Amino acid sequence: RYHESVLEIADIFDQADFIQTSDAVRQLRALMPTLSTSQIRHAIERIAQ
Amino acid sequence: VSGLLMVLFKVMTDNRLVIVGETTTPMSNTLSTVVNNVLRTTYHNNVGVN
Amino acid sequence: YGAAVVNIDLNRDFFDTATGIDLTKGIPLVQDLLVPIGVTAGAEQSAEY
Amino acid sequence: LSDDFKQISDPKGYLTYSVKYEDQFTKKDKLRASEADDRIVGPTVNLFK
Amino acid sequence: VHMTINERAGMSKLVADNIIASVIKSNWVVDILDIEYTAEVMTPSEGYTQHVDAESIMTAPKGKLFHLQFMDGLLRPEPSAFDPPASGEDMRLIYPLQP
Repeated sequence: RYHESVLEIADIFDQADFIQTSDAVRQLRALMPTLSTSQIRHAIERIAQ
Repeated sequence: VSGLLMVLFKVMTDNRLVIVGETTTPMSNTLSTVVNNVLRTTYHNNVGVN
Repeated sequence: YGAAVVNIDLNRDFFDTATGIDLTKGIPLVQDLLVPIGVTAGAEQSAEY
Repeated sequence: LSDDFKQISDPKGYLTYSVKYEDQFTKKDKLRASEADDRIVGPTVNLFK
Repeated sequence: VHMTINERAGMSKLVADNIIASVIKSNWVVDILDIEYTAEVMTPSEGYTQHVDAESIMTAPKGKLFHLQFMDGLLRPEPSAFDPPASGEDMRLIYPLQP
């Protein structure tokens, strides 16, 4: 009996200075397949390209 | 007996040292969940049988 | 008059092929970013989304 | 100082499966699923066809 | 039966064909969840340019992106009163699970 859900850091910290993103990045990451480090390097080299 | 001797000899002199060969690192979504549970990131392109 | 449907798409003119994006379907799609290593990525792979 | 070892990439074992097929029930034609899985489970599937 | 197929990956051609035959003859509903697709919404005058046989939906590799088309037939005008009757029946197999 529980409810898993994203909780943005901003709802915890009152200091806006150290909070750049939100739940959206987590959701977008959830869309990504788990990547081996070489796949990460490949992504970065591709974006660089 | 001679054959067992030669087998044993060929093992006693197996000085092979494995280097990683060609190795696929498949996208996770492309695999059936039963294979994904078994696979640990990369695997050799020459998978054997099991 | 006669407009059967009016959709809201990402602007293909802005998210150009120069960004690597293709938008001919419903969704953005970028080839060769998230890929398998050691094999060519399959065509029309979902990860492209 | 020594040629102690023989570097090799895709080691072969001392044992291996050997399979006799009953030709009446076997199809000689190769089986396959999706390329992604066939690259892995493939040689197994064909052996124990 | 309301059958759910979370993953087609091991399925034989025989079984898939049998499942489709059950969909047609025994009136099964089969939700295939493994499928991912883009979905063009066609308008009646442009028809369905692309086609997907049941086999290909049942055997396409996991992780490939299907491109289904769906008619918005709301802009189909009424038939003439004197158009000949259709003795037959247009049928449909594929439907979305989500809007």
